Amino acid sequence: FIDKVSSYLTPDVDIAPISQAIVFTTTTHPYLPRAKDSHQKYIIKYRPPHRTLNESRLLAKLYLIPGLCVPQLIACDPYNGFIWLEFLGEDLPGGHGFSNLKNFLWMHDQDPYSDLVATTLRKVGRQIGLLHWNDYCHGDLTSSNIVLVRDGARWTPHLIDFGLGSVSNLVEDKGVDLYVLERAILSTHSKHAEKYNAWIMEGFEEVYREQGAKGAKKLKEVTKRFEEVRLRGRKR
Amino acid sequence: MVVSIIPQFPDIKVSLALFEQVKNAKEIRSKMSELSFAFIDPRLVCSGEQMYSAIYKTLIEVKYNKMRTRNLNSECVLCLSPTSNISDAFLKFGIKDDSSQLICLKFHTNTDDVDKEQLRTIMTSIVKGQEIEFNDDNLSRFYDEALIRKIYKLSDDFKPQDVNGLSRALVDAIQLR
Repeated sequence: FIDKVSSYLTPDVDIAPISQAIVFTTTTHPYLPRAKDSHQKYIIKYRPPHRTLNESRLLAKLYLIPGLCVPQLIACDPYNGFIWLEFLGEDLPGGHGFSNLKNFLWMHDQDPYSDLVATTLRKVGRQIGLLHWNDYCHGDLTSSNIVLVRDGARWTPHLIDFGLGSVSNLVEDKGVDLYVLERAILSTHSKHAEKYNAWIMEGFEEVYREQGAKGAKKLKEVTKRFEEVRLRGRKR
Repeated sequence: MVVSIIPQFPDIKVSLALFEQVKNAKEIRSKMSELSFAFIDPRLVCSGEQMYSAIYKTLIEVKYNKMRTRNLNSECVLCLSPTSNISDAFLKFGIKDDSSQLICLKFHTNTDDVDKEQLRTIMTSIVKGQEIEFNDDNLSRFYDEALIRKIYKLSDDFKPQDVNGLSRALVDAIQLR
């Protein structure tokens, strides 16, 4: 396991497991000469051999879409099930943990009514809106799969983990994505969970409303389906 | 000139050199049978990241899938391209009769050190031109974004602010072979 990976990579590549398929970090770039790269670390995702192929293809497609923030696809070995990705995020100060949306929300949960929090969550909604506007679905849109990248005093939301992603123009899939995130945010039982989701939805809507009349109609469709999904999501 | 290794393939060295004011591209092409190097058109290469990503794909392909071409040198020209068609890769990514710059690439599979002095002598015996450092500063002089967009089929909506942005899209195409 760790054996097969280390043998495949050889002792020249340092690895540290972070999640277990299995995810590692490494400080070694898979092909640029040492010291000719420009990032402290990278991600390696190993899946014994079609999520590997699926995630690689989608990361590449999404990068080309203006405004969409996803990790760089650095290297792909589809024969052995390895992909190397840009490492996004960092450790929040005060030991609040890795800067995914979940930990960020928890960190600010006692005092969330700030420009930072609302603005950041609207940016989260904008990423999802761009995704859906362009007819893509994430497939596992939890608060753990949204990673905040520091930009001075601001945060730049990125989407990660597209193993279950897909191309889809179906409002049903768009509604389910939104519902999955809505429920993940609510599951913390925070008093402010509803507000958080409302800020996210504001950014989502702004994306569609920037698209004139066609965007407004597409928005109504998605928001209608999304309300239906909420209804069908609870016991009746 | 630079000699490099891919981490997971410590025993395979690759030499890369860049030439400008090249005068005998037509001659090089006509003798490309007689000579082993790959002679690559720098108009399609915007960065080291791009080139090394193709070298990585080449080694992965040969080791774990299938080699399509004669040797590693030609396989890398194929892997630079977004296409499966070998002839089209050789044509688009190989030097042209009118090339005034070129990248000279060579895989060295033997253990034992690359004889750099001998390599530089061989290359200058082949290429009538002026070697400059293989680095991103020099590669940024000679790539043709318009041609790259056409060859890698990039949409006009894709508007990278810098070479890093463009390079990222090309590495994607390369890795998704």
